[PDB]
Amino acid sequence: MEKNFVISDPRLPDNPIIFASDSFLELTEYSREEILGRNCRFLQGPETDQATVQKIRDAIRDQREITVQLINYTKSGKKFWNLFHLQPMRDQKGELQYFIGVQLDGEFIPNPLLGLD
Ligand SMILES: Cc1cc2nc3c(=O)[nH]c(=O)nc-3n(C[C@H](O)[C@H](O)[C@H](O)COP(=O)(O)O)c2cc1C
Repeated sequence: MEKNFVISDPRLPDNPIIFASDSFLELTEYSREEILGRNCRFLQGPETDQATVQKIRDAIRDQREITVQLINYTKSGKKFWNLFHLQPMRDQKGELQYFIGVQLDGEFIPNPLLGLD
């Protein structure tokens, strides 16, 4: 099955991407070489709701799983709705090791209802 995902290392400065799936690269139109080491906020742009970005920032702080829908942009500037699922990954001793972020492309939640959040 097709899997859009990236893995970040929160033990390195500003939670850089250390792995991006082929499907993620195809969705976003970026090369692997040009996004390794980036914070995944590079997918955001003007239309991205900063209230939703705050919800992600809080979930990362608390190391809790969250799903949000927000506007992201391809390399060529095409807007897409991203239903984004964040999962903390802990080592055998319960210490945070990675985050994995899974992206589903689509306006799953209609914008008019999303706006009631
Ligand atoms: C593993 C992982 C994957 C992420 N994937 C996305 C994404 O696909 N789209 C997006 O807008 N933000 C994504 N983010 C969120 C941003 O990297 C960042 O955490 C968010 O914008 C909140 O922090 P900031 O206020 O410092 O930007 C992801 C974060 C992590 C840790």
